[PDB]
This record gives sequence, structure tokens and C-alpha cells, in this order.
Amino acid sequence: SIPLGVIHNSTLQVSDVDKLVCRDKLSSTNQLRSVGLNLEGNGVATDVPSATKRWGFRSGVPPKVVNYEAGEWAENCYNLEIKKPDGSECLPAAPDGIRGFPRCRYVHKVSGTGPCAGDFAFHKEGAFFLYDRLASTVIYRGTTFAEGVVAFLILPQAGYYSTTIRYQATGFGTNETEYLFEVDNLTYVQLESRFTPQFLLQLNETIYTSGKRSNTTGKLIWKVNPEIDTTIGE
Amino acid sequence: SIPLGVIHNSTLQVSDVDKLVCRDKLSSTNQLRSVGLNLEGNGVATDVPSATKRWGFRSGVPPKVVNYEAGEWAENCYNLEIKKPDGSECLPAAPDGIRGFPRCRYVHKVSGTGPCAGDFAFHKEGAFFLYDRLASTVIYRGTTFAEGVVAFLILPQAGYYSTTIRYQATGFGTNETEYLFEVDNLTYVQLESRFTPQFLLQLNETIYTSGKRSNTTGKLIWKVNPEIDTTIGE
Amino acid sequence: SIPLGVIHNSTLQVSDVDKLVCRDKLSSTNQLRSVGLNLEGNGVATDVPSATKRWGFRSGVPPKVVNYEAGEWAENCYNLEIKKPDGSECLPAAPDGIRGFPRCRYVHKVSGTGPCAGDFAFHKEGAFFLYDRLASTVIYRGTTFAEGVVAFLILPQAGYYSTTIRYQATGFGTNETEYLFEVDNLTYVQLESRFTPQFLLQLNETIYTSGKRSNTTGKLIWKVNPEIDTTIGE
Amino acid sequence: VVLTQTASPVSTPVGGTVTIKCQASQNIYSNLAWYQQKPGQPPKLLIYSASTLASGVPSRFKGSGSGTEYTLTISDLECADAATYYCQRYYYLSGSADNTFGGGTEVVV
Amino acid sequence: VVLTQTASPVSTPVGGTVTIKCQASQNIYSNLAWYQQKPGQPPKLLIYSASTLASGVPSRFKGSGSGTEYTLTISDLECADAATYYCQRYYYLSGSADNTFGGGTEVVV
Amino acid sequence: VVLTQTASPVSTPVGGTVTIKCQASQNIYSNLAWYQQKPGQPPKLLIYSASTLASGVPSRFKGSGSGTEYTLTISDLECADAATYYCQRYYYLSGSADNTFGGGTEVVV
Amino acid sequence: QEQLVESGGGLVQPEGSLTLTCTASGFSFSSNCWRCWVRQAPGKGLEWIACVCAGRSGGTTYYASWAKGRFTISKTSSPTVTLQMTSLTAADTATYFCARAGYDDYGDASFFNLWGPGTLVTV
Amino acid sequence: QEQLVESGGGLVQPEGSLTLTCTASGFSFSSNCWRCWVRQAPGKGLEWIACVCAGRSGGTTYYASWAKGRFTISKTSSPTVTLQMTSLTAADTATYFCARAGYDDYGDASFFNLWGPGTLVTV
Amino acid sequence: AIVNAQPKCNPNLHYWTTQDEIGLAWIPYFGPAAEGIYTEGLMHNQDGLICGLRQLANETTQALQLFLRATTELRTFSILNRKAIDFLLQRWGGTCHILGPDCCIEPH
Amino acid sequence: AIVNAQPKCNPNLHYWTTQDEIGLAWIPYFGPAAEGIYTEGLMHNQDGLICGLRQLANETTQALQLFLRATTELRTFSILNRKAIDFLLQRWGGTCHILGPDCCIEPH
Ligand SMILES: *[C@@H]1O[C@H](CO)[C@@H](O[C@@H]2O[C@H](CO)[C@@H](O[C@@H]3O[C@H](CO[C@H]4O[C@H](CO)[C@@H](O)[C@H](O)[C@@H]4O)[C@@H](O)[C@H](O[C@H]4O[C@H](CO)[C@@H](O)[C@H](O)[C@@H]4O)[C@@H]3O)[C@H](O)[C@H]2NC(C)=O)[C@H](O)[C@H]1NC(C)=O
Ligand SMILES: *[C@@H]1O[C@H](CO)[C@@H](O[C@@H]2O[C@H](CO)[C@@H](O[C@@H]3O[C@H](CO[C@H]4O[C@H](CO)[C@@H](O)[C@H](O)[C@@H]4O)[C@@H](O)[C@H](O[C@H]4O[C@H](CO)[C@@H](O)[C@H](O)[C@@H]4O)[C@@H]3O)[C@H](O)[C@H]2NC(C)=O)[C@H](O)[C@H]1NC(C)=O
Ligand SMILES: *[C@@H]1O[C@H](CO)[C@@H](O[C@@H]2O[C@H](CO)[C@@H](O[C@@H]3O[C@H](CO[C@H]4O[C@H](CO)[C@@H](O)[C@H](O)[C@@H]4O)[C@@H](O)[C@H](O[C@H]4O[C@H](CO)[C@@H](O)[C@H](O)[C@@H]4O)[C@@H]3O)[C@H](O)[C@H]2NC(C)=O)[C@H](O)[C@H]1NC(C)=O
Ligand SMILES: *[C@@H]1O[C@H](CO)[C@@H](O[C@@H]2O[C@H](CO)[C@@H](O)[C@H](O)[C@H]2NC(C)=O)[C@H](O)[C@H]1NC(C)=O
Ligand SMILES: *[C@@H]1O[C@H](CO)[C@@H](O[C@@H]2O[C@H](CO)[C@@H](O)[C@H](O)[C@H]2NC(C)=O)[C@H](O)[C@H]1NC(C)=O
Ligand SMILES: *[C@@H]1O[C@H](CO)[C@@H](O[C@@H]2O[C@H](CO)[C@@H](O)[C@H](O)[C@H]2NC(C)=O)[C@H](O)[C@H]1NC(C)=O
Ligand SMILES: *[C@@H]1O[C@H](CO)[C@@H](O)[C@H](O)[C@H]1NC(C)=O
Ligand SMILES: *[C@@H]1O[C@H](CO)[C@@H](O)[C@H](O)[C@H]1NC(C)=O
Ligand SMILES: *[C@@H]1O[C@H](CO)[C@@H](O)[C@H](O)[C@H]1NC(C)=O
Repeated sequence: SIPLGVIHNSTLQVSDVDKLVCRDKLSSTNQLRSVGLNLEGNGVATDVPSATKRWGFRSGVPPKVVNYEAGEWAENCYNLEIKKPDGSECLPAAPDGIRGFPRCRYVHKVSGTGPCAGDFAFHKEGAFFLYDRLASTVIYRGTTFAEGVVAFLILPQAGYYSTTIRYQATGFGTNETEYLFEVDNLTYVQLESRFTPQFLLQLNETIYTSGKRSNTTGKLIWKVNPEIDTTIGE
Repeated sequence: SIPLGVIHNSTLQVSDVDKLVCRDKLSSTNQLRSVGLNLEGNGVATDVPSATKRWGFRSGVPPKVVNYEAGEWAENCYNLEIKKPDGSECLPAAPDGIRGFPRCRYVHKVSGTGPCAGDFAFHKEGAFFLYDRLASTVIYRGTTFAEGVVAFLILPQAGYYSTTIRYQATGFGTNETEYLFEVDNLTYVQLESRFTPQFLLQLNETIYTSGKRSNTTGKLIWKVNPEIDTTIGE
Repeated sequence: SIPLGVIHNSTLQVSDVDKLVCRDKLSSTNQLRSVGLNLEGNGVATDVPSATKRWGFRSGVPPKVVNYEAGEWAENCYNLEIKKPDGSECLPAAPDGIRGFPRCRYVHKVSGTGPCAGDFAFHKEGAFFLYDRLASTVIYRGTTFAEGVVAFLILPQAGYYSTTIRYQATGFGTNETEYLFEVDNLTYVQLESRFTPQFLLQLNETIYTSGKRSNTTGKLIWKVNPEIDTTIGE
Repeated sequence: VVLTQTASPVSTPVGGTVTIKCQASQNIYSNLAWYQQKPGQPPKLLIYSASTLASGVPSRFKGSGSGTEYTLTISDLECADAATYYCQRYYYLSGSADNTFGGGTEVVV
Repeated sequence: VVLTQTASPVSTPVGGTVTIKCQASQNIYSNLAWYQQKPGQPPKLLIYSASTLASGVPSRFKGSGSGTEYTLTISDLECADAATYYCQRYYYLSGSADNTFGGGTEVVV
Repeated sequence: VVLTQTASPVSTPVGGTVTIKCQASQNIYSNLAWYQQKPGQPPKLLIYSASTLASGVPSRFKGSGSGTEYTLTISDLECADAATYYCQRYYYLSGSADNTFGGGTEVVV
Repeated sequence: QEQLVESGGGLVQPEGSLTLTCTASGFSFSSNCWRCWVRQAPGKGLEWIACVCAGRSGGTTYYASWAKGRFTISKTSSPTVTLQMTSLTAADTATYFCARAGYDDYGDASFFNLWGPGTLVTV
Repeated sequence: QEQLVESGGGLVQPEGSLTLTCTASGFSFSSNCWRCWVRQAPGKGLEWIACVCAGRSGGTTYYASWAKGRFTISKTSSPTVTLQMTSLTAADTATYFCARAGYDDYGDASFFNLWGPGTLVTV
Repeated sequence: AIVNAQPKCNPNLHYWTTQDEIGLAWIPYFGPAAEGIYTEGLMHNQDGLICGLRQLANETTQALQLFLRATTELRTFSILNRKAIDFLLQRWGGTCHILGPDCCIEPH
Repeated sequence: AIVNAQPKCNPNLHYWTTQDEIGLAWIPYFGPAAEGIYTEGLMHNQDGLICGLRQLANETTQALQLFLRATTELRTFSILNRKAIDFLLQRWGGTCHILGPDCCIEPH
């Protein structure tokens, strides 16, 4: 059965079904609560190259959605738009009532292509995609989400500015996926798994101030050197 | 919280959450009942020119729907079909399961054009639109509804002839709106805010009998004099 | 009210609302159960000519669906594909979340034409079409189902082969309906109301082995003699 | 909005039915009117709202269509039915008066 | 119901694909049949249900379309594929037996 | 996949608005590109993804459409805009690199 | 294999009468029982006339709106089916075909899969 | 009985000025108030000029995009409505029609049901 | 108590409800259409019940609107179940003194 | 008790919720947009509540996933109601001895 957390004397315990605990008291349904917690609070990798490898594609399982009433402020959120090589769409459209996560600090908008096996994108570890008060088990197209888990509790008897970072992915869903951080419609930077979002913003600002933007009709891809870490090469 | 009314010895009293009342008894869920009462029973204006000024347009607020199990016969019900000047439609279509009010004496079918700001039509006073056993917060296209409110109760332990009146409005939703009561596809009557439906039917009968219908291909709009109230001018 | 079954001492009794019994014990919602039982367990005719006469078309009644948590293995299941003479479809498409019956031995797939009055196909005897854990009151197009009913219980305190048989019906929905069992895209057998599915499979095998299949571009319809019951005529 | 008509001097023997197709560059929510213009005379209204038949018009003419595609069918073509035909998109005079006419299609008996 | 074909003496060099369109005045729920008629000989059925190949017909011919527009495509063209082509809407004999033919579109090799 | 263009030597007086329609054989999810080829010179990309304008191309050209039907519209046609036009479907190079060109439509000033 | 030869037709003065006969052989008549007549004016399109369910008891006879009363199809127990015409106007000169209806997964439909050579009628 | 005859128009030298008058009779002017002008070049299509709500107080004067600051219409209390044009050019040589806007169930629209004989303006 | 502050009060309530309680009428195939499943009544006799009811319905709307705004349901059907569960929890929620004022177990 | 087996723990829970509790703000027409109905809070102080609560969240996910798989709901909104009903049934679900260890009734 679903475990239920009881808060007593500022301590958390698991309710015991067989043993009837008399001191536990429930006066009204207001005390019952469900709260969603992000996975980043457990100290897990949050960069796109490491984040996108926890999701897989499958077919033959219908998606399910369950609500939650409270959440935690999220520093990293993701927004996916993936196309098949012929041009079709992989991720299903967002059903009515589903909206993006309300409180995000950085939103990693990733758009790219991939083989797109299966029909739906599930979480390989069994977690949920939180969305807005509606945690689902699949990813919807163009909707901000954040990986998290839902817990149930009996409560004791008693600015916001976002930032969007734009990526481009080739071979999404496979073990050989290539990511590029987009600074302009023509200029890109090769992406590693060690760059914090603030470092990416600083790279953007440095590239613009240094006049490193592409001036031709072709594409320009920079590559930051590993040692100096401030001299972008090519 | 939501107030709950209790009926004891033919008297209605609001149940008190903190005070535990011993005399209150609830034997089954059949006693609980939700009833929808119309606003016209409170003594409010019911004619179209005054009624249409209680509705506004907005955007960014999703609509919500609740149920109720019992209602009241309504003397006046409305039915709207509004279009933008370019030709598009303002009011959203009726979702599956939504049906018109089952008991209406007069139905004021109103069709016209207006700026149609926002996305949804809300009630300015905070009331609900009662469809068939469903109270909504928005108006659906071409569906009969009645203005009303919902109350919850604990019950004590123990033909139909509708008439359709057709209107036409220009500049719906603005402060300067003109209404025209339609007696024929070619003949109209200027509408004021002091005509009861019986008077409108009498005017229709007088128009048909006196032979004041338009005979050309143009439009003829009559205007009743304020003093005599029986000799229509133009 | 809906009766509730109580099981005690391996005996089943209908719960009495007015008389409060204290012997019965309820501990958790796990004890409450809903079970769907097939009509064929009551000893009713199951062949297509007799089964299809219990369903009738109607208009003006919305459909309703109620779930159940346990069912019974069904030996006969049905699948309908009906079109109007002009070419339009009669049965509505299956809504989201509706799937065919999981455990079916023989699936009778019937495709044909009929007048198709009304809007929805209801059961003349008031039973349900079970589907997959969602008993409905109407028939959906292309979805396997099985006739049956639903019961509610309080539980006491404590391989799979599918065969599809294809038919073809003309005049479906009327009293004068002609059925034909299909052994090939060009060869058919006239259908009587006394052939078990195994008999139809044996007829198919005899047709294939004895070389009675149609060799021309036209249709060939066989008729089995009643007396000998093994020498198909025409 | 650009209105593209049949753009061809269509000829049809007497007794048959002719069809004129009026395409649009965007959805117009069935706001078209059909006009015929004999040489010299001012045009005359035939069909408004893309389906309604204007007063004083024989039932031979019919209009249909939706979205961006709309058709006018002249049934039982006659000798007098020889004029230039136009499709017009109009607006509601509550807040606008913009109107765009079609190219014009000639019919030959 | 009125059916409008391509209505043109289509000419195509040998080896190329030729496409014929059979528009309808309403939805017909994919009830079209494509026939080929050589001069003098009776017509021969090619396609029924707008997609199914008739028996003994080469796989070169293909049919598609739905709603009010349907197409017949000949991928590989030979000298023998020079005849008139027709599209008809048919009913099921359980109800009415109405059958409406098209106009006819000739093909020049 | 078969791409069928307007397939006509379209003639338009200087200052008009010419339109070229490129129909497909199936849904292609808006993966078209438009090329203008003058006699002798190599083609030049004009519009990619069926709506986006290529760099260094005047905003005079406009592409639209979806599903299986797409159009390219040239406004106020000048004497310079006299060349063959092609519609072309492409893939994304992560998977296949297949691509098919249209028949080709010529425009006369 | 299967033949739908037809007999009759020729030169007849206006406002006259003539009977066409359709003979069928080479296929199961009881199974494929629908027989229809199609008219084609010289150089024009085809036109349905009438249909009959010949080969089994019951059935129905379906006529066209344009051809009512002037034409009559006969239900003969034999596979041969006759069509009788009266009041032959000058516009009736055409080629007549006897055709057999086809079938789909949902039953027999109006499309014809077998045709006859066609007979000439001139008035 | 119901007419929209027009007066004025003819031959004018370029860079001139002209005034046209539209007269109506036989129908309710207060009810049917919208009057519009249409231009047709010789051998060309029709083209809208301007509209006015003549017949009641208030209203709005809608002008075409290409004709701004020119082809000014005048709101006259009488049913007659005047349109004056200045800075005439040889392109303006065309036929001018005076039309009455129609109505629908949702109100009055820009489609015109009653036209006038039309005058000729030559530059 | 409840005092009606509305401009006017209609003393009579002409109501309709869907609950009914014969032969084959229960079968949907032979049952009444969607328009004939209602009943009728008139509570002409009253002792201030109707005037109190209208004011109570007016008062409830603020809480109802706030509750609807808070939730994410497209259609809410479970308000009465919540009320019943809250009533039971308030009556019996844990430790129950036999003679305490918080319990209704009268001794005799 | 619950022991946190996660690799690392964030001891502060900066949370947002929807429940609030003026003038015409309750009316949807004059109400806030869909993005301004949330609040904020920060439970900086805890006696290990946050670190054990995260482990409880991790622990409950297997049962939650199995329950979601079992049901046919497109969207589930009634888990808390089931928990409350189970709580009430466990406390009082039949014959209840006054002095029995399975009952919450105490004598005095
Ligand atoms: C429960 O019962 C109460 C009491 O009956 C109702 O309260 C009503 O609330 C509405 C608005 O929510 C009030 O309407 C307001 O009227 C103001 C003007 O007062 C008029 O009415 C009084 C009545 O005595 C007259 O004396 C006076 O001359 C006026 O005719 C308006 O100023 C308000 O806003 C208007 O103006 C603003 C600014 O211009 C606009 O933006 C608005 O759109 C609007 O035009 C508003 O209209 C009403 O007066 C209240 N009743 C009483 C008796 O005072 C509750 O509404 C009711 N509950 C429900 C759910 O209906
Ligand atoms: C729970 O179990 C009970 C068993 O008692 C079922 O009751 C059955 O109800 C159906 C109808 O709901 C009855 O069927 C009716 O049969 C009549 C004729 O009786 C036939 O069956 C008896 C059985 O002994 C034979 O003796 C007799 O010769 C007949 O063969 C019909 O007249 C009824 O209507 C028919 O005619 C009318 C008028 O023409 C038509 O409009 C109808 O469409 C139909 O053709 C009807 O068919 C059946 O007899 C009842 N059983 C018993 C044993 O009495 C419940 O239905 C079941 N509940 C559920 C939900 O399954
Ligand atoms: C609740 O909390 C527990 C513990 O905190 C979480 O357990 C984690 O479970 C995941 C998988 O479910 C583990 O991730 C796996 O790591 C493997 C390598 O191990 C690394 O990490 C361990 C940590 O101890 C080191 O010892 C080791 O040296 C490695 O550095 C990977 O190989 C796995 O990938 C393979 O399996 C997955 C799933 O089968 C496939 O999809 C892959 O393709 C690949 O084949 C996997 O990634 C993780 O290590 C566990 N954590 C700990 C601390 O043990 C629960 O996941 C958590 N519950 C929820 C719902 O979040
Ligand atoms: C990268 O940084 C540049 C420079 O700050 C951003 O370009 C400016 O962004 C601000 C808002 O962030 C705009 O107001 C300016 O108009 C932009 N252009 C300038 C200053 O020339 C750019 O948006 C940043 N890109 C990302 C992805 O964050
Ligand atoms: C206005 O009154 C006229 C005449 O009283 C109505 O026209 C008649 O309506 C009845 C039923 O409504 C029909 O049976 C008659 O055939 C109608 N024509 C007659 C009597 O000549 C008209 O429907 C009324 N309109 C409204 C809106 O009430
Ligand atoms: C009817 O009988 C034929 C002949 O036995 C079946 O066709 C065979 O089906 C088996 C499967 O049981 C295959 O292994 C064979 O390869 C099939 N052979 C041929 C020639 O088709 C057919 O499936 C039967 N149909 C039904 C509905 O039972
Ligand atoms: C990805 O998987 C394929 C599977 O065949 C394998 O060949 C390839 O080496 C893998 N790539 C990496 C980087 O592991
Ligand atoms: C309607 O509101 C506008 C807003 O500016 C105002 O100008 C106008 O006078 C108002 N109309 C009336 C009749 O008060
Ligand atoms: C079917 O019902 C019709 C209704 O009139 C009747 O004419 C016909 O004889 C019936 N057929 C059979 C076989 O009962």
C-alpha cells in the first residue's frame, strides 16, 4: 500500500497499518497534503547531457497522471521539442489542463532530432515529470517540467525571474548524442558536461562583446579549450 | 471554507465548524443536496439590455465547472451567438456533456457582433451560468443557460411550454450597444429597457395584423412612441 | 438503491439498509470489490444470429460508463463494423482509454450494412457491454466486448489462445438479416443458428482441403445439407 | 487577402451545370457574396453568406464551401446566364468596412 | 451528386507517371470505382473502394484520396495505357442501388 | 513521393502577384524549399521550411501552406523575377538524406 | 470463362418498343445474383438504367429516376434477364451493356466487375 | 420605386477636381443608412472607394487604404450624398457606382444588394 | 440565523429534480428521452426557508469560487463527499472521551 | 523512523503552494491571472524533517507507480479521500470494545 507520513513532535514517521496508533489525530481533510519534491535535492547531475540520458522511449504503456497540491522551487527545468528525420513529431501534444512548471530559474529548451522509437517518453528511474500540480509519467511537447517524486503527509494540528537557455541536439535518445549551446541563429558553442548555466551566459556575453559572431551565411561552431577555459578555439 | 446549511424544525442555520452540534444527524448521503437558485428571484433586471451588461470578456483565466442536483424553473433564459467583425467566432463551442437549461419560460436568443476582447466571457458579479445540472463560469456558444448560484444543504431526515424571442445587437460588450427586436427577416423594432416579453409578443402580433411589415428588399425599423405606447412611429 | 453483497460463512446475503447488523466487519477499502459476470454463464444463446438480435439502435439518450475491477474469462466475444448503405459509419469511434475485452476465446468479427436508425446501439435487455474494465451502455466501433453485468461485494476478512471468426451480415438491425460465414475473400458459407465455432473451423478446413474454394472472379456461396451435415451443397 | 477565381472563359452547352471556384489566401469564415454583371449593367447580388440565396433569384444558382474554398454552381445553364461573375469578401460594418472583390470569371453559353 | 474529373486530354511521354483527379460535390466516404474503357471495348474495372486493386490488374495503377478528393496514378506508362478513364460513386445493394459516373478523361501516349 | 507543381508557363503583367502551387502525394510536415533558377546560373535558395526566408532574399517572396499543399507568392512582380521555380522536399541529415525536386514552373513577365 | 452476351438491338422506328435479352454463363448465378443495365450514348458518358436480383427468391428491382415506366426489367428464373423498352424517343439511340455487380468486405455494391460486349440501338 | 441614380461626371483635365451626387428614393433612409461608392475601370474588376452612415446621427466614415486624404465623402442630412475628388489623374478614369449596403442576421455587412446606373469619369 | 439582505425575495420555489425512485422504463433502450427524466414540485408553504436559502446561496459563492480557483479539476463532482468525510472526521477523529464535550456517546 | 539513504540532502525547502485563505479579487473577472495565484515559503528550521521527508518521497514511488498501473483513470484526483476513508475504517469499522486495544475509546 501507499505509505503515509505522519509528523509528530517535529519528527516524521511511517504510518503502521496493522498497529492502530491512538495518539494520531485527524480532525479535517485540510491536514491531508501531497507534496512534490525535485530530484535535484538529492544531489544528482542536472546538465542536459546527463539529464537527457535518464529518459527513454517505449510503446505499449498508456500514460497516467496524478495531482499534487504543493511543490518546491526548481532551479533547472526542461522543455523538449523533437522531430523525426522525415519531419514528423515525436512527443505527443499537451492535453488540456496541463501547464508548465510554475517556478523555474533556468529553463533548458532543447530542440533537435532523433530516431524516436516507441510512442512515449518514460523516465528510466521511475520518477515523475511534475508539470503544474499534475505529475505525469510521460513528456509532453513544448511544456516546461521538472523531474520529481510525490509524497503524502498528515499535517500537524495547528523576485521570480526566469531565464531560457537554448540548445540543439542531434541523435536524441541514442547513446551518441551531440549537443550545441546556441548563442545566435548562426553561431553555436560545443557543449560539455561541466558547464554551469551561469558559465554559459558568460560565454554568450564574452562572444558578443568580442565580436566572435558569424558574419557569413554559413555556421560557426566554437570550442572552449579545457585548460585555459577562457580562450575559445575552433 | 464552503458553508453548509442545516434545516432543523423548519429553520435554516449555517453549520458551525468549531462548535460540535449533537442534534445534527446524517444517516446517509441522500440527505446531502446541492441546489441551484436563479438570480431573478432576488429582484434583478431581466431584460436583455440590462442583463447583457453584467457579462464581460477576459483572457488568462481557465474555466471551471461544478455540478448541482436540483434547480428552479426559470422565467428568463438566454442564448448567445456572437461573431467578430472579420467573421470569426467569439464564444467557445459547448463541450461534451453540456446541455441547455431544462426549464425555461422565455428564451432570449441574441445574435450579433462585437469587439470580443479577451478569450472567455465571465460574469461580472461572480455568479454562475447554470446549464443542465452544471454550473460554469463561462458562456458557451449557442447553449441555453440561466444566471444563478449554488447552495449546499443537509435535507431533514424523513405543462412545459417554452417561447423563443429573437434579438440582434451591434457592438456587444461595449457601453454603446444597440438592440433590435426581430419580428421578421426584414422588419425590426427598436428595443428599450422597459419592455416585458408579453409586450414584445403583443407588438409582434400588432405588427403582423396591421400590415406594417416591409415589402421592399430593404430593412424597415419601427420605433414605439413613449407616451401613447400603441402607435408605432418611424 | 444499489444492493451490496456480504459474504460470510461462505454464504452470500443482500445487505439490509434499515436493519443494522453488527456481525459484519469492514476494515479497509480493499475489501470492497466490483465484479463483472458474463451473460453466457446464465445459459443464453451465444451464436451470432441469436446474439445480434438483442441489440437495437436508438437516438436521444447519452451513453454512460462505469468501471469494474474483476471479470470472468469469456468464451465468445464480438467485434462490429457496420456502415450505412451510402457509405457512412454507424457505430461511434472508441474514446480514449477504452480497450477490448482482455480474455476472449473466440472473437466473432461481423462486418456489414444496415439501416442504422438512431445514434447509439443499446442492449434490448438492459445489460452492459463489458469492454476492458469499463462497462458501457453502447457499442463502440472496432472494439471487442462481451455481454455481461456488474455486481458489488464486500470481500471476507482474510494458456491464453484467441481465435478470430469472420462473418458478413446484410440487413443488420432488421428482422430480416442474412449472415454468411467467411472462409476466403471469394468463398462463403450460409450461416445457420446451430453451428458451434468448432464446427465452423472444421467447415473451413474441409473447404480448404477438398478444393471447394472459388477459382473464378465471382463469389461462391455454399449451403450445408441439414440431414447428412457433412456434404456441402449449393 | 487575395481572391483567386477560376480565371478562365468557361464555355458550357445549354442545359448543363457550370461551376466557379473562388480560392482565398486565408480562412474567411464563409463571408463571401456572389455577383453577376452583364456587359453595361451594374452588378446584381446573387448569394450572400456563401449559402443564403438573395431575394428575387431563381433556385438554379447554388453556393457552397467553407474555410478557404468556396464554389458557385449554376444549374440548368440558360442563354440569359451569360455575364461576368465575381466573389467578394465583406466585413461587418460594426467596426470595419473592408471588402475585396474577385478576379472575375466569364461564362459562355 | 456531381463528379468533376481532370477533364483534359492529358499527354505524357512513355515512362512517366500520369495522375487523374476526380473531385466530388460532397463527402462520399471512399466509395469510388475507377474504370478504363478502350475505344469500342466495354469498360474494365480497375479500382474499387478507392484503394483496392481489382483481380488481374497490374500493380502499376494506384488509387488514393478520401473525403471529396480522390486520385488515380499510373506510375509506369506504356503504349497500351491509352484509353478513357472514369470514376463512379456506388451504393450498397442492401439499400439503394444509385450509381453516378464521372465525366471521362482521355490519355494520350 | 511525387511533387506536382503548377506546371504552366504563367504570364503576369509587371506589378501583379503571381502564385505557384506545389502539391505533394502525402503529408510531408512542411519540409519544402523553393529555388529560383535563371537560365544558365545555378539555382538559389529562397524559402526553407515552407515559411522561413533565406538570408539576403527580399521580403517580396512569401511562402505558405501545410499538410500536402504549399504555395509560393511573389508580389509586385518585376522584370528581374523571370526564371524557373522549383519546389523541393528534404530530410534531416541525422537519419536519411533523401530529397526530391519538383517539376519546375516558368514565369513570364 | 464467364460471358454476359446480350441479344437484340437494331433499327426501330420512333415511339416503338424492343426487348433486350442478357444471357449469363460460367459462374454461380445463385451467388452472384445482381444484374444491371447501363446505357452509353455515342461519344458520351455512361448512365445507369436498372438493376435486378435474378437468381434467388425475393430481392428488389431498383430503377433510375430518369427511366421510370418507359423501361421494365423482368425477373426470369433462368440466368437470362430481359429488359423491355417502350416509347423509344429519338434520344435513346445508344449502346447497351449488361453488367454484373461486384462485392466488397461489407457486401455487394453497385460497382460492376464483369461487362458484356454491348449492343447497338438506333431509332 | 427603389433607385440610386447618380449625377455629375464627364470629361475633366488632369490635376482637376470633381463632385458627384448620389440620390435615393423609395425606401426607408433612416433604417438603410449605409451608402458606399465603387469604382470600375473599363474592362477591369470592381474596387471599393468609401462608405458613410447617412440617415442617422453619429456613424463612421470608412475610407479605402489607397484613397486617404482624397475622395472625401460628405455627410448630408438629406438622403443625397456627395463625394468630391481632387488631384485627378488619368488612372482615375473609370465608372463610379453608388450602392446600398445589405444586412445579415448578425447585422449589416459590406455586400451591396442595390446598385446605381453609374456615371463615367474621364481624365 | 440567516437574514435576507437581497432587494426582494420570492416566497415560492418552483423546483425540478432528476431523482424519481416500472416495467421496462428502466432499460435505456425503452426509457424516456433525455428531456423527460425530470420531476416537478412547488414548496409554496414556507417559514422563511426560501428567503434564508437565497441568502445562503449568495453567501456560499465566494468560498465556492475560491475553491474552484484553487483546484485543477476541469469538472468537480466530489464536494459533497468531502463534506461528508469532514463531518465524520469532526465527529470521530481520534481519542474520544466518553463524558467529554467533544464526543456524542451519551451514557445511561 | 525514516533514515535518509540519498547521496546528499538539501535541508531547506523553499516551497510554493496555492491556498491563500479581499474586495473584488475573488471574482474571476477581476481576479489574478493564471500565474499569480501562488504563494511562497521557506522552512529553514527542521529537526531532520526535510531529509527524512525526501526519503519518504523516494520510498512511496514504487507503490504509487503500481497503483497508477492498476487503475484505468486518465487522471487520478481521489487518493487523499481513500486515505481518509481507510483511516476512519481502521479507527472505527465494526464492533468496538471499550477496553479493547483496537479501539480509541477510553473510560474515565
Ligand atoms: C449577494 O447580494 C449582494 C447584495 O444584494 C450583491 O451585491 C451586489 O454586488 C454588485 C457588484 O458585485 C453591485 O453592483 C455594483 O453597482 C454599483 C452601483 O450601484 C448600483 O446599485 C445601487 C443599489 O442600491 C444603486 O443605488 C446605484 O444607484 C447603482 O445603480 C457599481 O458602481 C458597481 O460597478 C459598476 O461600476 C464600475 C465602475 O464604473 C464598473 O467597472 C462595473 O463594471 C460596474 O458597471 C457594481 O455594478 C450591487 O450594487 C450589489 N448589490 C447591492 C444591493 O448593493 C451580490 O452580488 C450578491 N451575490 C451574487 C453572487 O450575486
Ligand atoms: C436477469 O434474468 C432475467 C431472467 O428472468 C432476465 O429476464 C428476461 O428478460 C427478457 C427481456 O428483458 C425476456 O425476453 C423476452 O422474451 C419474450 C418471449 O419469451 C421468450 O423467452 C421465453 C423463455 O421461457 C420463451 O418461453 C418464449 O417462447 C420466448 O422465446 C419476448 O416477448 C420479449 O420481447 C420480444 O418481443 C417484443 C414484441 O415483439 C419485441 O419488442 C422484443 O424486442 C422481443 O423481440 C423479450 O424478448 C426474457 O424472457 C426474460 N427471462 C425470463 C426467464 O423470463 C433479465 O433480462 C436478466 N437481466 C439482465 C440485465 O440480463
Ligand atoms: C531512491 O534512492 C535510491 C538511492 O539513493 C536511488 O537508487 C539509484 O538507482 C539508480 C538506478 O535506478 C542508480 O543508477 C544506476 O547507476 C549505475 C552505476 O552505478 C553508479 O552509481 C553507484 C552509486 O552507488 C556507484 O556505486 C557506481 O560505482 C556507479 O558510479 C548505472 O550503471 C545504471 O545505469 C544502468 O541501469 C539503468 C536502469 O536499469 C539503465 O537505464 C542504463 O542504461 C544502465 O544500463 C543506473 O544509472 C543509482 O546508482 C542509485 N543510487 C544509489 C545511491 O545507489 C533510487 O533511484 C531513488 N528513487 C527514485 C525514484 O529516484
Ligand atoms: C546573450 O547575451 C546577450 C547580451 O546581453 C543577449 O542579447 C540582449 O538581450 C537583452 C535581454 O537579455 C535584450 O534586451 C537585448 O536587446 C539583447 N541584444 C543586445 C544587448 O544587443 C542575448 O539575449 C543573450 N542570449 C541568451 C540565450 O541568453
Ligand atoms: C409573431 O406572431 C406571428 C403571428 O401571430 C407568428 O407567426 C405565426 O406563428 C405561429 C406559431 O408561432 C405559426 O403557426 C403561424 O403559421 C405563423 N404565421 C401566421 C399566423 O400567419 C410569429 O411566429 C410570431 N413571432 C414571434 C417571434 O413570436
Ligand atoms: C482455414 O483453414 C486454412 C487451412 O488450414 C488456414 O490457413 C492456414 O492457417 C494456419 C494457421 O492455423 C497456417 O499455419 C497455414 O500456413 C495456413 N495455410 C494457408 C494455405 O492459408 C486458415 O487460417 C483457416 N482460417 C480460419 C479462420 O480458421
Ligand atoms: C552505442 O550503441 C551501439 C549499439 O550497437 C554501439 O555499437 C556503440 O558503440 C555505442 N556507442 C557508445 C559511445 O557507447
Ligand atoms: C463608452 O466608453 C468610452 C471610453 O472612452 C467613452 O468615450 C464613451 O463616452 C462611453 N459611452 C457612453 C455612452 O458613456
Ligand atoms: C419484419 O418486419 C416487417 C415490418 O412490417 C414485416 O413486414 C416483415 O414481414 C418482418 N419479417 C419477418 C421475417 O418477420
